[PDB]
Amino acid sequence: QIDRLITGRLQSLQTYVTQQLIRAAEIRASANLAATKMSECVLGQSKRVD
Amino acid sequence: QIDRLITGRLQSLQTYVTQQLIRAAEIRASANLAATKMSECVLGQSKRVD
Amino acid sequence: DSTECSNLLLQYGSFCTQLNRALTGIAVEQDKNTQEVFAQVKQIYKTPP
Amino acid sequence: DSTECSNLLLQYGSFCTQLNRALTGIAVEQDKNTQEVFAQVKQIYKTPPIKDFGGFNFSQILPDPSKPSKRSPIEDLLFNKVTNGLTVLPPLLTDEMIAQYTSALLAGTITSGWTFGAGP
Amino acid sequence: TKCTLKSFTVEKGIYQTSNFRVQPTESIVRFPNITNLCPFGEVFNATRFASVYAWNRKRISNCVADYSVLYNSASFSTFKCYGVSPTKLNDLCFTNVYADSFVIRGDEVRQIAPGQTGKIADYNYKLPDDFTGCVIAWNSNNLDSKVGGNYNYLYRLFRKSNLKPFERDISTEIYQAGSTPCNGVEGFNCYFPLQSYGFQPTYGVGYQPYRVVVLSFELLHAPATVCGPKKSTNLVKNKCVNFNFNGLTGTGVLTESNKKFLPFQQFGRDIADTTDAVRDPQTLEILDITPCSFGGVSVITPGTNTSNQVAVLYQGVNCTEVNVFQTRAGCLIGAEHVNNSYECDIPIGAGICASYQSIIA
Amino acid sequence: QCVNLTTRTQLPPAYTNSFTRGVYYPDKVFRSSVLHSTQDLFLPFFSNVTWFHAIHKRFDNPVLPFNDGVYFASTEKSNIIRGWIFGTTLDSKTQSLLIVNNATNVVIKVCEFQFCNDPFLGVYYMESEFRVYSSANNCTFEYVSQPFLNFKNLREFVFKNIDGYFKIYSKHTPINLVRDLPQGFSALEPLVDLPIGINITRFQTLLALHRSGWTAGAAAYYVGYLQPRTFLLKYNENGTITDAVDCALDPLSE
Ligand SMILES: *[C@@H]1O[C@H](CO)[C@@H](O[C@@H]2O[C@H](CO)[C@@H](O)[C@H](O)[C@H]2NC(C)=O)[C@H](O)[C@H]1NC(C)=O
Ligand SMILES: *[C@@H]1O[C@H](CO)[C@@H](O[C@@H]2O[C@H](CO)[C@@H](O)[C@H](O)[C@H]2NC(C)=O)[C@H](O)[C@H]1NC(C)=O
Ligand SMILES: *[C@@H]1O[C@H](CO)[C@@H](O)[C@H](O)[C@H]1NC(C)=O
Ligand SMILES: *[C@@H]1O[C@H](CO)[C@@H](O)[C@H](O)[C@H]1NC(C)=O
Ligand SMILES: *[C@@H]1O[C@H](CO)[C@@H](O)[C@H](O)[C@H]1NC(C)=O
Ligand SMILES: *[C@@H]1O[C@H](CO)[C@@H](O)[C@H](O)[C@H]1NC(C)=O
Ligand SMILES: *[C@@H]1O[C@H](CO)[C@@H](O)[C@H](O)[C@H]1NC(C)=O
Ligand SMILES: *[C@@H]1O[C@H](CO)[C@@H](O)[C@H](O)[C@H]1NC(C)=O
Ligand SMILES: *[C@@H]1O[C@H](CO)[C@@H](O)[C@H](O)[C@H]1NC(C)=O
Repeated sequence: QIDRLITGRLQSLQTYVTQQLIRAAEIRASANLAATKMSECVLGQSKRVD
Repeated sequence: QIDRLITGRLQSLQTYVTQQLIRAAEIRASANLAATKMSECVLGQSKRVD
Repeated sequence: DSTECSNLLLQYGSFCTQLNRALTGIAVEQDKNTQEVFAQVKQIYKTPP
Repeated sequence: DSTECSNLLLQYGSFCTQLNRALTGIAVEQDKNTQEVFAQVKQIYKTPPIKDFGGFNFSQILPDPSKPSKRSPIEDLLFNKVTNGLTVLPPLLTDEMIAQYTSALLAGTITSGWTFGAGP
Repeated sequence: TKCTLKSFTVEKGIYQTSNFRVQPTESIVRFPNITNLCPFGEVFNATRFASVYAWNRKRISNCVADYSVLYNSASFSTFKCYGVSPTKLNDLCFTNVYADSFVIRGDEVRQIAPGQTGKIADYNYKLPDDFTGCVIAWNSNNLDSKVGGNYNYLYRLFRKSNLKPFERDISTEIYQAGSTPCNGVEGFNCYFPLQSYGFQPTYGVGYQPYRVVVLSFELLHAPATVCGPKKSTNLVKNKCVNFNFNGLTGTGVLTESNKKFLPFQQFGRDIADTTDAVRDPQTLEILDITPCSFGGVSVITPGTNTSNQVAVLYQGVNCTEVNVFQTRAGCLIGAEHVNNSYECDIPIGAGICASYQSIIA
Repeated sequence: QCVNLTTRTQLPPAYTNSFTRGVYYPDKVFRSSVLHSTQDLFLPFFSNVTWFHAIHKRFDNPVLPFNDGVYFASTEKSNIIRGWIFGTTLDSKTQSLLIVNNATNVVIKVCEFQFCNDPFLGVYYMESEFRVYSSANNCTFEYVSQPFLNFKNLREFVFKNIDGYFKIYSKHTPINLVRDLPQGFSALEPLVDLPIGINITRFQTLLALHRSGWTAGAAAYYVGYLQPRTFLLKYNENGTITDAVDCALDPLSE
C-alpha cells in the first residue's frame, strides 16, 4: 500500500518540479530581458526600435 | 522483480533526459547570447549600454 | 513522519535529493534574477532636496 | 546483457528510442552552439609577423608560437584553470580549431577593424 | 538504416542505427580452495559401528561436504533420499548434518523409511513423516559376521510405546509381556528387551548384517555452514569474459593490476561504486576489470537518390577490436582517408567529416 | 573451580573521551582516493566511554549489557587481558560463547558453560591457574586460531552480532602514553567472522592474576558502544582510511 502511495506521490512531485523548472527558465528569460532593458533604456538611450 | 527494476531504471533515465533537455535549453540560450556578443562586440562597436 | 514510508522510499535512491537540488537551484536563481535586474549600481544616488 | 530483461523491456515500446533521439538532439545542438558562436568568419586571418601596432601589445591574446597547442597565454591559463551504456561523443570542433577560429577573429579585428565582419 | 528510419529513402547524413557489443567469449568461475573437508571417512569407514538401540550420532558442521564421492561409490546397496535429490546435494547448502550410524538385518533395511512400520522402526530407530536427507546402506558380511556368530550387535525387541522420531532408548528395563508384576525379576512372561542378532556367514542375502548411515538435514535460522563442493575453472585474462569471483559476477576484460590491495580487501570500487578491481580467490592477485568495448554503430551515407555506398562508424571503438581508418571519434570503415581539407559535409566528430565525391574522410 | 576475590578496593567507574577512535572498515572493498559515506553501527566521535582499571587494589571484571555492539580499547602491557565472556544469562540454561587466549593459542567455543561469579586466569612468578568455568555440557562450535595479541601496546576491538555473524575487527597500535586514550586515527581491519548464530546481550572481560594472596598487574581498558550512524570516510591513494567525519556530531561535520 505504501509502495503504491510512494510511486503516486513521487510522480506528482516529479511533475511539479519539472513544471517549476520550465517556469523558472521562462522567468529567467524574462529577467534577463528586464536586466537588458534596465541597462539599455534606463542607463542609456537606445536606438533599438520598440 | 525485474519489472520493478525496469520501471525504476526507466524513471531514472527519463529524469536524466528531462533535466538534460532543460540544461540544454539554458546552454542554448547562453550560446545564443555568446554568438550575439561575438557579432556585436567583437565584429563591431556596440552602442548598447553594458 | 512515517518511518516505514521513508525506509521504503530509500529503496528508490536519490530521487528526493535530485528534486530538492532542483528546487534549491530555482530558489537561488530567483535571487540571482533580482540581483541582475535591480542591482546595476554600487552607488546609492540621491536627488537634491 | 540479460535477455529476459530486454524481452520485458520490449513491452514498454519505444521509450528507449525517444530517450536516444532526445540525447541525439542535445548532442547535435552542442555542435550547432559552437558553430554559431565561433564560426562567424569564413576567412582565416593572420596577424603580420611584425607586431607594430603603434604601441599596442596583443601578445597575451595572440597565439603563442612557442606552445604546441597554438593558444594565447590567456587561453592557456583558461584551459589550465578548468578541471553501463554511457558514451561521451567528442565535439565536432576540437579545441585547436576553436582556438584557430578565435585567432582568425583576433587577427581580423586587429588588422582590419570591423570591416571584415561586414564584408572584405 | 532504412529499417531504423522506417523509410525506403535515406537522406544524406550520419544515422546511429545499432549498438556494437564485444560479445563475451568464455565464462570464468574462480572459487577458493576446497579445504576443511567434512569427516565422512570416520563415519562410513570407521573401525567398529554401533548398535541400533544406541546409534552413534555425528554432527557434520563448519565444513564443505563432497557428496559426489559418496554418491558415486558402488559399494552402497541402498541410496534412497526422502526430502532432497541426490544430484542436488552438491548444490544445496544446509546448516548442519546429523549422521546416524548403526547395523541392522538385511530384511530390515527397508524399515528405515518414513511411514514404514516395523520392529526397528517402532522400537530401535524412527524417522519422521517430513524427513529430509538420504539413507545410505551397504552390505558388511565380510567384516561384521563371525563363524561363531556375531552377538555384539543388539537390538530392542519390546517396548510399551512407539518411538518419537530421532529418539534413543538405551534403557534395560524388563518388559512385561503379561499383566503379572515384575520388579526387574525375569519370569515366565517377563523378558529382557535387548536381543542379539545371529549374523553368521552361512546365512543368505537378507540375514546378512547391513551397515546403515542416515544423514538428516536441518534448515534452521543458523547460517548454512555445510555446503557442496565448488568446481573452479581456469583463469583467462585479457579477454571480454564472464567472470564469477566468490559470488560477484559480471562481464569485463580482466587484466593485471598495479593497485596494491590491503590483505583483508577483496574487491575494488571507483567513485561511481562500480567494481573495477578484484582479487582472485585461488591465487591472491589483483585484477582490473575493464568494461568490454561497447559502442554506437553509425551509418554514414549520401542520399539514396545519389548513391547506395555507405560507411560505418563504431563510436569509441579501436579499429583492432571490430578502407579502415582510426579516428578519435572511433573506427570508420568504408571511407578512404585523404590528406586534403574540405568543408564539412557529413560530421563524424573530433574534426573528421565525410563526403561523397566514393566516400572520403 | 571458583574463587571469590574479597580484597578489592571500592571505587566508582571512570569516564573519558573517545576522540576519533572506534573506526573500522565497513566492508571488504578497496577504495582509492575517494570519500565514502556509509551507514553502519559506528562509535560516536568524542563520546563518553566507560573506563575500567586494574591496579594495586582495583580488579574490574563486571558484566555489562552488550547492546548493538562493543568497542573494546585496551592499553596493555605484560598481557593481562586474555579474553571475553559472551552470552545472555551466563549459566547452563542458555548457550554462551567463550573467547580465551591462554599461553599457547586462542580457543573459540560455543557451548553451555557454567560461568563462575568471578572468572579469571592466573600467572605464578608461569600460568598455572585456570578458574573461568566449572562445566561444559553441550557444545555446538569449536574454533582454534592464531593468537590475536608505561603502556606500550594499544588493542582496539569491535564486536558485532548481525544476522548470526560475529564480526571481530581489530587494530594493533604502538603507543607510549601513560594514562588516557591517545588522540589520533586508526581504522580497524576485519580479522575473523564467526558463524555463531546465538543470542548475546551481556559481556564480561577476562583478566589474569599475578601470584607471588593475589596481585593485579597494571592494566586499563575502555568500553564503548556502537550506534547506527553515518560516517564520511576518507580513503587515500594506498586505500587505507586516514580520516573520518561523524555526520551527527556538529553542524560543521554535518
Ligand atoms: C608585449 O608584451 C610582452 C608581455 O607582456 C612583452 O614580453 C616581455 O618582454 C620583456 C622584455 O623584453 C621580458 O622581460 C618579459 O619576460 C616578456 N614577457 C613575456 C610574457 O614574454 C613584450 O616585450 C611586449 N612588447 C612587444 C613589442 O612584444
Ligand atoms: C562468589 O560469590 C557469589 C556471590 O555471592 C556466589 O554466588 C552465590 O552463591 C551462593 C552459595 O549458596 C548461592 O546461594 C547464590 O545463589 C549465588 N548467587 C549467584 C548470583 O549466583 C558464589 O558462589 C561465590 N563463589 C564461591 C566459590 O563460593
Ligand atoms: C572409506 O569411506 C570414506 C568415506 O568418506 C572414503 O573417503 C574412503 O576412501 C573409504 N575407504 C576405502 C578404502 O575405500
Ligand atoms: C590455494 O590453491 C592454489 C592452487 O595452486 C595454491 O597456489 C594456493 O597456495 C592455495 N592457498 C591459498 C591460500 O590460496
Ligand atoms: C560521562 O558520564 C558520567 C556519568 O554518566 C558523567 O558524570 C560525565 O560527566 C560524562 N562525561 C561527559 C564528558 O559528559
Ligand atoms: C590452552 O587451552 C587449550 C584448550 O583448552 C588447551 O588445549 C591448552 O593445553 C591450553 N594451554 C595451556 C598452556 O594450558
Ligand atoms: C544439554 O545437556 C544436558 C545435560 O548435560 C542434557 O540433559 C541435554 O539433553 C542437553 N541438550 C542438548 C540439546 O544437547
Ligand atoms: C535475546 O535475549 C534477550 C534477553 O535475554 C531477550 O529479551 C531476547 O528476546 C532474546 N532474543 C531472542 C531472539 O531470543
Ligand atoms: C602510499 O604508499 C607509498 C609506498 O608505496 C608511500 O610512499 C606513500 O607515502 C603512501 N601514501 C600515503 C598517503 O599513505
